[PDB]
Amino acid sequence: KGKLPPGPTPLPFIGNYLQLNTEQMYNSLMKISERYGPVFTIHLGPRRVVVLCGHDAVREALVDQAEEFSGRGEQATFDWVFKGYGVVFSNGERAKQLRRFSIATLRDFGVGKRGIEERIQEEAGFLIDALRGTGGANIDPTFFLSRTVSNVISSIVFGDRFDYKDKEFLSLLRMMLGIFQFTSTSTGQLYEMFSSVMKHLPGPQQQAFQLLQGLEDFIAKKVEHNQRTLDPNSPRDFIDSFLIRMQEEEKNPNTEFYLKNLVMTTLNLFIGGTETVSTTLRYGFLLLMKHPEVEAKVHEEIDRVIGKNRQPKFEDRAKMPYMEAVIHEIQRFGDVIPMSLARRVKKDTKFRDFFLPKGTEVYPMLGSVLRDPSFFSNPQDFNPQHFLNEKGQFKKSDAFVPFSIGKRNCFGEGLARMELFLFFTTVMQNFRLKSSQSPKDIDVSPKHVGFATIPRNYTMSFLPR
Ligand code: HEM
Ligand SMILES: NCc1ccc(-c2cccnc2)o1
Repeated sequence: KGKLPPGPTPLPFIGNYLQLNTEQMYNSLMKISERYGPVFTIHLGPRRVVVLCGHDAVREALVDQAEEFSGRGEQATFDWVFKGYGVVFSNGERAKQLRRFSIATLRDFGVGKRGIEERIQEEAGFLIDALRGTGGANIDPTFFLSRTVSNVISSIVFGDRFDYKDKEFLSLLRMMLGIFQFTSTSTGQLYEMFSSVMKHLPGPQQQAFQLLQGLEDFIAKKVEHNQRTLDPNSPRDFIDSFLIRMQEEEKNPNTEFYLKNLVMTTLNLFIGGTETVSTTLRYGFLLLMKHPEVEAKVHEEIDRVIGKNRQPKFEDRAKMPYMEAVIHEIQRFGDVIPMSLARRVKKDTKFRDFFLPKGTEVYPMLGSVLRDPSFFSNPQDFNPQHFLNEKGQFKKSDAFVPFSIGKRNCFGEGLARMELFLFFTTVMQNFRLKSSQSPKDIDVSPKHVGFATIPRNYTMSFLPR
């Protein structure tokens, strides 16, 4: 046809705003999908976006035409501070350069090796101590979990972990939680459409920018310190490595290795490597309390395979199919980044029967793939069986795409999975979960859903076993 995917007729500037509920972007788009198809065009304010719903559409584009869909789209709130710099929100040469270096440097500091595994085990140990410190009292787990998670990636980029009593550390975690919630509210999704006006208007978006600026200032501060103490022969962390590469590229006019890309890339890892996993853990514990039978089987498998003495190690996952199914189901049900991070066609593209002009933005609806009724029998329920065969053995699914897929997929996936398995397992090994209310009354529906899926606030107690 040579034409863009079908979709509701947009109005000047506001686009399809009148046919969308900013507080429920996902449901609005899915409803529109019922009449236009799994592949349609939507106008988020002036942003023309091609929406991909369901496993087939998403995989066909991001994997089968991986290079064509390898461009990075926008996320207005984050672009406020990033401005196209850094590894995540960058495109072309800058993205290729920063991503290759980041993956390599991450591996140099233990990611994927025994080095980081030991780091996660030790930090898991610190979480256990902290949980024991609550004396079984009812608590908000939120920051107990984010502190532990953040310390893993923090060890890599800053060279050392934060003290759990570090007030400034708590401030930063609050900033990350704040930005994740904002981008998932009605105002945050409205911002994605009308940032051209809103970035200049009073409102919640301004407070959001301040949280981001607070994070950037902290990073800039850390970089400055490392600069005034850098050992070119012995890098201490991710920042040092980049600083070294920068020195080596000082004679290259068009190098991508300069201060701003260092600050933004480090900020990317600090935020991206913290809040995502933290959120998953938080939702996970809530779901396990909502389903005692699942916790029971988890404990059964842990006691048998690992016991009550030694610390869980990453290799234990191979001998624990149920736990593997449980973590997968948590990520599937959790649907933490419901619409992924926007992609964009790098050149004129022919997708299925449509035409996508170069630069077109793309919304891979990851949540629609994680609940694709063709891949999971009861997508709306939380059931580990979704990842298990009759034999109780772990069964993979092509529809398991919480980290997205393709050329700009999450390269933090390996670390994330090691953290999820080690933290979930070490916690369940040591504690029994006690909810504030009867299971049947626990609400596992999300508090907010926009850029991310945010679970409702809750308290709980960790009872030693
Ligand atoms: C449960 C945890 C996590 C989830 C659900 C998650 C999810 C995602 C998603 C959906 C994307 C976009 C993929 C795409 O464009 O196709 C992504 C990007 C990215 N993630 Fe994660 N992530 C997680 C953890 C991590 C961790 C631990 C790190 C940091 C070490 C990290 C770093 C990144 C980076 C740097 C990108 C941008 C990649 C690029 O543009 O080339 N993520 N993540
Ligand atoms: N790891 C995926 C993910 C979710 C949100 C973000 C993020 C947000 C702000 C800056 N850099 C990365 O990254």
